[PDB]
Amino acid sequence: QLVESGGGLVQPGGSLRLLCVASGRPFNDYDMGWFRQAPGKEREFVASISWSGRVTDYSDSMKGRCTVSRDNAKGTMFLQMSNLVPRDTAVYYCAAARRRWTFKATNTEEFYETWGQGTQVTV
Amino acid sequence: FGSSYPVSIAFIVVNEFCERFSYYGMKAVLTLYFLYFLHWNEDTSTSVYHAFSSLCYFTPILGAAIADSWLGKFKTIIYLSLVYVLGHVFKSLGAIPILGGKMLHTILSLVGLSLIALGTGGIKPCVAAFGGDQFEEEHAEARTRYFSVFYLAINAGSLISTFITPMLRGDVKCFGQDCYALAFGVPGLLMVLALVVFAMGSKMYRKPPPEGNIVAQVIKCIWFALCNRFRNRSGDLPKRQHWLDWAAEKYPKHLIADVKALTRVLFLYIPLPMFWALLDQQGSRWTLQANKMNGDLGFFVLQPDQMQVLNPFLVLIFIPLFDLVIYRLISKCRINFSSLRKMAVGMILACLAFAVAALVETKINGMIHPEDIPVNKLSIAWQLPQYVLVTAAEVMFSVTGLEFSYSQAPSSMKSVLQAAWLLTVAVGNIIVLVVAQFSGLAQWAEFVLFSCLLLVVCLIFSVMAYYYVPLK
Ligand SMILES: Cc1onc(-c2ccccc2Cl)c1C(=O)N[C@@H]1C(=O)N2[C@@H]1SC(C)(C)[C@@H]2C(=O)O
Repeated sequence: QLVESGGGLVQPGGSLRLLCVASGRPFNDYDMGWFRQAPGKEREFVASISWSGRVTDYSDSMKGRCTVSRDNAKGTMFLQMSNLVPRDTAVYYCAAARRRWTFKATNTEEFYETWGQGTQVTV
Repeated sequence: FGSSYPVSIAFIVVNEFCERFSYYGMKAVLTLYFLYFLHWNEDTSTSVYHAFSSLCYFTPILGAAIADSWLGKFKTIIYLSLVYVLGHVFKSLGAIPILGGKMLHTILSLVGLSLIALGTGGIKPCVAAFGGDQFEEEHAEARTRYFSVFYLAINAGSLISTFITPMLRGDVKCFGQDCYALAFGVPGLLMVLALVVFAMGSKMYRKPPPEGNIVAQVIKCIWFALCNRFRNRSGDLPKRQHWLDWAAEKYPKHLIADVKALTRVLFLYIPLPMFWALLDQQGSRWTLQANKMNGDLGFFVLQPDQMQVLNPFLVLIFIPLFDLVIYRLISKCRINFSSLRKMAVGMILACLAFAVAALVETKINGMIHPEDIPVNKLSIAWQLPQYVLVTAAEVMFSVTGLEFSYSQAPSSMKSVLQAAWLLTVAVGNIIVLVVAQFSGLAQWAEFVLFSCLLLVVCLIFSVMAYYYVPLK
């Protein structure tokens, strides 16, 4: 609970490394996912990392190559965007969902219940 | 061809091979389908996978009840294979992303999985019993070889399934996305072919009819036997010399004897779930052990995951070696392996395998330096001796169990004792699930525990096998 984010401006073909720190219940109890909201656009799925980080998924775009990692010790989550472009200059959000049994897609907004504020990565 | 072996079992072993092929080709892609097509939680995907596996393990009770109590077998096999094919059709139909989405897919996949479990639980015992039925009761020596070939077909199907599955889900696009429809349709075609080849041999089989509602008769006989004793304020002969002899005012002797044999074999089998659970805790921890030991091997780099394939291959090598050489050498002398000494020796071999695994773990831990390399770093070898011992235990216990279940079952309930054998695996699997979460022990200390538990289980089975009264 109480997820955060950190990141900023990047070069046209550079890279970024975003943060997501949980400041509440243990980080091992939450499925986490990354979303983006470009200006005047709908929230889009970026990447998802399950509890224990065993299962990972990335959006179809996955502009360049993304990599989501998480250390449940200290509760920090990382996203490595590598080959960014003039596109994807959106506001990136961090979402957390408590472990449970459900049939809703892990790559959808309604699956996640704690959307922390987002960074403002631009290109 | 020559004699002593009917042509029919050709369309029994081939069917079993084709069925195991499809089953292992589908179960392999099941979890990836759940995670990366349906986009399910890890918890939900794992829970659904385990529930499907448990239902598959537990349905052969229903299959055998249907077969023996009614409809006979070769008619329960045919109809449950039709149900299996329908389940495969539904499952492959739910992986098509064109029609519906996220609701049709889930519903169709779950219904197909339910139908697949129903089919498997009812093709499992019935096929083995039906293949055993092709031999005259006097040909008790050809039946054992048939069962060895049946187990060989099972293991070969598993091996080819493992070697061929990654080709189907490798960079194939059904419709703009990863192609799961092919991954589920190839097993469906394999099951269709298995059903076709089994049905092709209809005119050659030896279809025996059912002996009445045997399950209902057995339940009622046991109920009457138990109910008679309750002489709370009376009683002069409730039941003497057995707990069934005075359930004789009804249920003629030909049924009391059958239920007697059934109960004897069930009491003998009581301990086997623990053996199955203990022996199943090797495909997960031995991978952890492998990850801590070198696997270059000089010639070919071996990943710790691939070592799992060494079990089916060693089973394939050992089955003919055991049946044709070792058992013949044993028979050369007066030594008599009575099909219950074989199982006890297999349990001892499994205990030795786990003890050797503990010793290998101890050797791994004792590492000291002279990218730095530990001098005392074991190669991926030294896992061979435990794979040899555990595989010989599986060949002795499993192949002997199928024959013992058939040879010791009354003709009226030949496929119910095969469900009893499969029921032990079903319960043992439940024990693994209930005990998997409880894991806080060292790898070496854990193996020394499983080896000790596997020893105590063998002493209990050996003592009860000593007092077992064989069917006659
Ligand atoms: C054990 C065992 O011994 N004979 C059989 C058997 C009996 C009749 C028909 C087919 C088979 Cl495979 C049998 C069995 O059905 N189950 C076997 C068993 O145990 N395993 C195989 S399948 C499996 C990989 C899901 C399971 C496991 O490792 O969890």
